[PDB]
Amino acid sequence: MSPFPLTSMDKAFITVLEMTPVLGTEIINYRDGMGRVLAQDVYAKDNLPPFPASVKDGYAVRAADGPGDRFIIGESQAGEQPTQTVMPGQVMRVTTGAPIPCGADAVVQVEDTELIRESDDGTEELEVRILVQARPGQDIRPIGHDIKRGECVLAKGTHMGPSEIGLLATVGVTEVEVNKFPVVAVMSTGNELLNPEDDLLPGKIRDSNRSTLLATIQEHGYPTINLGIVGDNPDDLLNALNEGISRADVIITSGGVSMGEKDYLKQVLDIDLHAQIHFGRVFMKPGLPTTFATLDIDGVRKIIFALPGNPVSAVVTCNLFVVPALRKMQGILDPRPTIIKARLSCDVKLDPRPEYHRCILTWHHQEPLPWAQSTGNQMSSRLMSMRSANGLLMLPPKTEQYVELHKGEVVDVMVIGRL
Amino acid sequence: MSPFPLTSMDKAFITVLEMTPVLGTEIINYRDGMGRVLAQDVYAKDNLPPFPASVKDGYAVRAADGPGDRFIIGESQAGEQPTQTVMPGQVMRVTTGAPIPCGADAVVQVEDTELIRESDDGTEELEVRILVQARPGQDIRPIGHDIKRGECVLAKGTHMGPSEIGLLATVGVTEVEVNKFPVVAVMSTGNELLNPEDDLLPGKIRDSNRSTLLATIQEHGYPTINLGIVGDNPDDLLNALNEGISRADVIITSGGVSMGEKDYLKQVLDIDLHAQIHFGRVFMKPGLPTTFATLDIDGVRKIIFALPGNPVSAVVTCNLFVVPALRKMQGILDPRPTIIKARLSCDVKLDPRPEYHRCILTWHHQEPLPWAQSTGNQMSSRLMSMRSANGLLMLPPKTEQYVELHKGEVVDVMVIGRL
Amino acid sequence: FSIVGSLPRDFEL
Amino acid sequence: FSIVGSLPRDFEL
Repeated sequence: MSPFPLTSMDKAFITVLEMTPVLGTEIINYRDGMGRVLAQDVYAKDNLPPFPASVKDGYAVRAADGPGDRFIIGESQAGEQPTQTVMPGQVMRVTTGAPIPCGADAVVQVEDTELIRESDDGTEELEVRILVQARPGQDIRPIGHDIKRGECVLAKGTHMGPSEIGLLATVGVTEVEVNKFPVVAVMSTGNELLNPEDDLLPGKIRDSNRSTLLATIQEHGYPTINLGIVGDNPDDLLNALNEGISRADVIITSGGVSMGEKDYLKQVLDIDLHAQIHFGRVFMKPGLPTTFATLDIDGVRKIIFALPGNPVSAVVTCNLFVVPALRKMQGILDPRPTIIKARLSCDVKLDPRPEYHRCILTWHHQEPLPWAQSTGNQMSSRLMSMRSANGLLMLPPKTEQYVELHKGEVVDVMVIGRL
Repeated sequence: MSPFPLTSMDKAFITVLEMTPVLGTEIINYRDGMGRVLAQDVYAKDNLPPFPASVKDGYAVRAADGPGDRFIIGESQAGEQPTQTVMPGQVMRVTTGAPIPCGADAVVQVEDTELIRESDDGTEELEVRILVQARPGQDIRPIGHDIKRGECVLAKGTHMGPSEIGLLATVGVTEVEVNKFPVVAVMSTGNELLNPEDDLLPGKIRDSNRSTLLATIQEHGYPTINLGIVGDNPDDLLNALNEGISRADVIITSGGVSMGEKDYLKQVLDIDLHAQIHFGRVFMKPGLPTTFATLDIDGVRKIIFALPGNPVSAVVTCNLFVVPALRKMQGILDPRPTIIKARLSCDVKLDPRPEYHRCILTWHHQEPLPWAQSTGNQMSSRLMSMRSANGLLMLPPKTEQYVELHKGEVVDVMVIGRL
Repeated sequence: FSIVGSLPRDFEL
Repeated sequence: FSIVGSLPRDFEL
């Protein structure tokens, strides 16, 4: 209250995470499971393979027969249970998917075989020399070999990608319990903002943050609501916020919250909404005037982020604070971002504060670390790349011995997009 | 023709890329630009900032007045062109977004100022001590400082993410020319396959590849078509393929194309479709029986991939060959995958062939290289992770001196998902 | 774990 | 550029 609390980066991060709830669950079709977190253990209802299956192209054979000269009684078809029993001195053609027939207990690949006789040839083999003494069970995948019936194939907490979805198809579990995704409402405040579709007017600029922020969170596959530009006054701020609270889990705003300004939005969170503002300023560059609040409303907790209006500050703070909170909301067990080591492409002058620059990570032939070419000082000095920024260069706060960093020095980088 | 051509991994990759066309263009709303490639240069139609803007909270001042005692004639409002001219001995309140008024040419931050007088106080300042001699132009962002009118802000070939979308909003370019995304049709062939929704029947298994493959390509944000399970016969293969050709750019099938089998599908591509099969087998593990064909139909080129039916082979080959082809199709200038250096978590026995294992990349505190824990030998030996595989461990072909690799040795890894 | 960057010196081990 | 993995020896430079 009054000039709000100044916090450290680390303390702010922990606060966002600790104050953010994990959302409840719902049942979805497995095809909609990308990026979802299982809220249940998934068990197999069948043994895979469900029948003993050949591991190779070759012949289902009796081991006891040994390397003799044999009669080919037929072929085991994929998708068809075999009807014939392999008797002494007989053999059945088999392909690598194929069910082992009732009389054989070994498979001899075709390479340890030679055609002796063919029914003239209208595409048919009648006799083969089996050149090998096979071991009982050889080249056969027994029932339950891959997955046993009742066994847990996916555990609670698994964050699912393509292969997990395919594992669910395999076991025939097509509906599945998972954590909900957060719905995120985005708005921009400022009397100087116009919609990107509008032409400029005196004293006005186009609003870019709303579209950048909506785009950033859509990339993680979370549903969004566009609440538009809200005038910078208590009446319109309150109404905008009330609509986001009723329609969303998270509200993000950006615009005029610095040392001067912070006023109307903090004033409505505090007085009208009775939200609990956890911090209003964070010791960092850029994004010092970042606010984090929570509203406990009807047993439910909504989270609110007031990001700065500066376009680079808004995108940085979204990636440092918002995305991690959303990752926890949708059930991810470790919602922290991946941070990797890279080399600076340039020299940089450290600031007293921890600083974050949008950058591009590039891996060059046979080098251990990628190079981080900083671009996130954008606007008046932009040397355009064909690539998007895929990381945040995390510059350390200046020390007494470390005033600047040199090209080639190993530094930390938050991965913020697909490499 | 007859047993088709055996190719190397590298040769196969180049062939896929070289034979794959770049798709044409279309105009989209900028909000739909995620992952798109600009097909035009984008130029600014306004100077940003469009007015000279304050860089700080403080006062618009006359430099020539120096550090005197001044009368505050008002405040410059964001979104409003100022009406008053700052005269000698006067000053206007200003916030960091705010337009510089017509008489000032310097901004003195509030920290180099002291309140002298306030109109009693109903929230109002009347006089300030300016404690500093400002330089003309100080703390002011001139017109065009960030972007100049007519200047190129985004070039042809730019692969767009959130910040680019926001840059388009900034310049008011809301419709934009970009390369189309490929539409990809997926089908599974095999007489032994059932839909994941079905319960098992004798000799049958559930089809998992279709859902894994559809999921993998949806993750890159490309539109898909599910063509379902097609029986393994020429009539039904032809009809399935004809439908994918009429509705899609790319057709992917998986199922029974090994040394035994390859038959019906290659036979229909060759004889009925007259597609040009570029390769039918590739010297690799897994996925040896991978086929790549192209169809030139009515001036248009369709591409066809016949992936193996083995579930791990299908997902590996999709990431090595399909995704890169789709990346080129949607206009990406360098469609090759990112390959990084990592350490093996285990010992591995090299194979004569180049081998690929799905793995999980993990960065540990303060270490240069991530560790690659191989999991992609899946099915009968799976020690479950909460994380999805996010890379392909690229094991070198066995040599005379290098028979096996040890835990901790630096190896290559294709990044296949978000870190 | 820290979301604040480390110095190249902290990379000594 | 290669989509085939390199030996840890090729990492010598």
